[PDB]
Amino acid sequence: SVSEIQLMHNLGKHLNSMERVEWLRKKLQDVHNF
Amino acid sequence: TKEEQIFLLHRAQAQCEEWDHILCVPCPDYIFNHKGHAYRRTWANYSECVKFLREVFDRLGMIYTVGYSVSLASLTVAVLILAYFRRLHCTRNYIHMHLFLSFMLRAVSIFVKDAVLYAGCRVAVTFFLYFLATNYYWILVEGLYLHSLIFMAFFSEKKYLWGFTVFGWGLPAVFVAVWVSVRATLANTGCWWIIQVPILASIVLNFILFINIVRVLATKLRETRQQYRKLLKSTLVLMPLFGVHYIVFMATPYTLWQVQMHYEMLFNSFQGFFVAIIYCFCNGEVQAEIKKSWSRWTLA
Amino acid sequence: ASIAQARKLVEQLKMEANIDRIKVSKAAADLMAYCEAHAKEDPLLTPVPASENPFR
Amino acid sequence: ELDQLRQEAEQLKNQIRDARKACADATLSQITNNIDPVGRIQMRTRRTLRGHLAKIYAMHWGTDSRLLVSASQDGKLIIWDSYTTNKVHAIPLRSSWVMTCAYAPSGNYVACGGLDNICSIYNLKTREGNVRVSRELAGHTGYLSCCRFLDDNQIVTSSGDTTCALWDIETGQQTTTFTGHTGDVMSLSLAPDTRLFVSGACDASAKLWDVREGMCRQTFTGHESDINAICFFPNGNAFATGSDDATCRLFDLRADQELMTYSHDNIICGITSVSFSKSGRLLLAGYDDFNCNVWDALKADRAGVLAGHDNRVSCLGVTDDGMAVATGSWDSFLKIWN
Amino acid sequence: QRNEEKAQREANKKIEKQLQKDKQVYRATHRLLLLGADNSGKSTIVKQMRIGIFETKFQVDKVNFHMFDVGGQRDERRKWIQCFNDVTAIIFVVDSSDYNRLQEALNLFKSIWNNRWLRTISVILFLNKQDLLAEKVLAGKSKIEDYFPEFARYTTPEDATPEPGEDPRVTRAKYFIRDEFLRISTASGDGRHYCYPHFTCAVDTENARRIFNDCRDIIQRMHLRQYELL
Amino acid sequence: QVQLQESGGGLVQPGGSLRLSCAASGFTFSNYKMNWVRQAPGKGLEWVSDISQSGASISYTGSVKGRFTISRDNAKNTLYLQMNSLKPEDTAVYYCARCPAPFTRDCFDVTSTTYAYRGQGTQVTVSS
Repeated sequence: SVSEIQLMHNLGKHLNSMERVEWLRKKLQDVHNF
Repeated sequence: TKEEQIFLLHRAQAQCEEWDHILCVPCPDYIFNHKGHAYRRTWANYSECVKFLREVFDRLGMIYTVGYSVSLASLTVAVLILAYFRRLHCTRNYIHMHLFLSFMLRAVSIFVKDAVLYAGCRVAVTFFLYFLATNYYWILVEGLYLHSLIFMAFFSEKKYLWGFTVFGWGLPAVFVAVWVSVRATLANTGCWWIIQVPILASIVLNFILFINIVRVLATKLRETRQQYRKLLKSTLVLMPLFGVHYIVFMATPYTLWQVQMHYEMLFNSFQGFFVAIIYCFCNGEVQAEIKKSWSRWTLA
Repeated sequence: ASIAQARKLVEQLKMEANIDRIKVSKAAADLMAYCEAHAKEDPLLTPVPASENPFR
Repeated sequence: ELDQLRQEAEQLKNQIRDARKACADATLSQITNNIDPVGRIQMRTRRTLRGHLAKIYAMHWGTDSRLLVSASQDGKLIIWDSYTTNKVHAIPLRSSWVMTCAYAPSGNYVACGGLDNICSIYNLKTREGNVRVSRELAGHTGYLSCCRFLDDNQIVTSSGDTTCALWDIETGQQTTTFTGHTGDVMSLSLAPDTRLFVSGACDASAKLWDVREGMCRQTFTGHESDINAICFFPNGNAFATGSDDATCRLFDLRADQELMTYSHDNIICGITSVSFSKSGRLLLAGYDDFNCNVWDALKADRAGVLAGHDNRVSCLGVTDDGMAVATGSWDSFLKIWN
Repeated sequence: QRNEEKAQREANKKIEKQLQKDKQVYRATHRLLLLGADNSGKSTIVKQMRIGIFETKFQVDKVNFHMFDVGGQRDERRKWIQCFNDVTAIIFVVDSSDYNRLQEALNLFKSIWNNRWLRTISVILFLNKQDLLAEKVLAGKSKIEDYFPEFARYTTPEDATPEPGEDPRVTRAKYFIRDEFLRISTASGDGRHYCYPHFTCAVDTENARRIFNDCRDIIQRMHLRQYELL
Repeated sequence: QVQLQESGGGLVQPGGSLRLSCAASGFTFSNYKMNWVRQAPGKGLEWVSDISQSGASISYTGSVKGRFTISRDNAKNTLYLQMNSLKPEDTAVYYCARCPAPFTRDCFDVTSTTYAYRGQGTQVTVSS
């Protein structure tokens, strides 16, 4: 349950799901339009 | 990457080639909440898939960076003070310098993660994991020293120093090298319990010695009002040393995740800032040493 | 016990009563002579070079 | 009759004290006013010795000015070499407790004692594997505070029974006793000629004893508290005395007066040891305040300060060549200074 | 020649070898100064440890002690007491029954406590001859208020645990004498040294470990005094 | 030369009074702690009272507590004692004593047989 190590691992996992925020917003707007 | 996520949807599109722009139904693995289903302008319900739809990670960056900055600075002007004439006691200064050293390696290895993610990807993370294990054992060793100075029949000091000095460097190195096997087994393209189970064991063992070291002060303060005041002032200066921050969150494997990040990063970072002051700056032992060593140096 | 030592106590004070004393000014001048006699050859009053010194 | 002796004693003392004025026609300060002072002195450590577990109480230089021995309360009597910082012998004792130690001018024998009341003499040049006790000087009722060698055979000892004694090691019996002191005698210094010695006791007074006769030639006094240390001016016509009243006092034997008191208003702790330099200008006195003040013996001004030791400086010594000074202390470190 | 300088360096190896093993035994042993009056019963307690200085050694739970009875010197003890400052703990034995010499014992304890050189060393007090005080109070000829007027209007402290078949009259007296000892111990209050009073008699087949347990407390407390844990 | 020469004291009826003095000379009075010590017929030396350099921590043996009163005048360099009630047990010679060390809070050996810094003593006696 070690805080530093666990947090590092979780950030590693999420690293992908960071820069796609903008793209994500655009796709969400597109789905709303649909 | 965004590029990879687009590629994974494009691969799913080429497989489909009806296509609705996301799927050709369990919420698709190639995107989403994956224990959810999407349901069937043509009507569709993806509410379950979007269950999860981050800012705190960037916010946390400055929280521990400043803390480990002041922590590293404070201990560097604290380890140097232990190199002054005498004040090189077995009891304190031959474990405090080693404890202080284990903060330097762990604190500097924090900044490596921010930089590298210098050394190779696998080595940078392996140095982090090992240097963190020693810091959580050197705090245990500190706890395993005062508790050995008391519950043992006196103590034959320096008969068992080598035994516990290796414990703060050796056993974690023994154990972390087992995780290197996992690194070989693991893909390592993405570059990411065995590492943690010992550390959780270290937290409980150090805490059980903290209730056996303040309980003894209960006996030795009443029998010597001011007694009640004196116990807590004495316990607060022993509060950081035995690493009793860690006991609350050691059980919880959840990562709730907000406070586990906010709380523990604040203290694990600033720990050096309020361990150097209470054991190398504020104490009269070195304050009386520094005031007269200063006069002796300026005497000539 | 008083009479044992008091008889010899007066016999103790006689010896220092019969000592030859001159002006204490001479004693001050006597200590002047000896202090300057070996001052030039005492390596504590003045530093001694490390060539001939045995503690370098 | 007891009152008769007390009254009769007073006029004998009165006429002695009245004569001392006649001698005191001036003070040393006026005659030494003209001379320039020594000024700033910068004594540095050279050769911090190690090896002793408990507090160093006593030490002594040899005649060669090279080997020195010191006793500590752990029960080791180890002889160093100053230049090479090396332990030539480490002599176990029977009594952890030892208040004194002296190195023979020949260097064949070495003295020590404390609570056993025995100035035990040891052979350094034993052919055997280990050194052996030559002869135990038993007979003192009280603790031995200082013993010093006259010759290979004759040794003078002060005990805690207010009595000095000369011993003969071959015979093994006390030849001459020195009775007169009221309080426990703490220290000795032999004269250069080794015909006289002075000895201070816990009565704020020093007594000049004749070695052959065994009677007090002259009684010195004027100290306010228990005297601790005593050393001849190298001439042997004068001596200084450290006491618990935190002053040193120079006394002339010939003049029978107290010329100068070495006191600074700030210092409020007793003097444990005293020694002179070879010139007899730098009176360096060891204090209870964990430092050693180098006094100017002529001008009565602190030329310098030797702030070395952590705990109280117990014993002092100056080399016979007059190169260096050594300072045993309660921190178990003999530091050699120069 | 410089060849001989190597010879002394080889001799130092044997010297250092002996000193380092001698350090091990020195640090292992506990020095204790046994102090007390002529009639205190210093010699009686030395008979209890069946396991002109008189040194005694006793093994308790395989830790070596050395307890120094000094009974050779003169009454003047201002310059030979200085030598016992490195000592672990002064075993100060006192006769409770001798009321006239009890004040003189109290004054001796005050001088030991407030001494510069013995300021750092704790004094394990043995209130000896507790049994002999027991029969003395029943006689009721000698009265403490004659020598100590404050005893008249003194009640027992709450922290009192009398032995079975003890009169309350004697219990107040018993804990008054220790209180008078402990009055001095608190006056300076700098936490540097600590009196450990105990109530003992001749028939007590103990005190081998009572000193062990008290000396254990000072060795534990001296560690904690370093960390600032108190 | 250190010397303590007493004055007053002598014969008086039980319940009387006596102002003892301890004119000290050959040392600075002001820095030393003083004490009173009495020697009863066929008994060891005994402690009477005390003074803590300024008159602050004064104490008594308990047997004489609430009867005698010590003072010192540092200007005149003198020590004082007051007598108000006198019992038969109180007939004894009274030596004025000085503490050995100058700036201390301990006094050793002041009731010793051959203590150096004790006066000649005054025989204070109570009888018909």
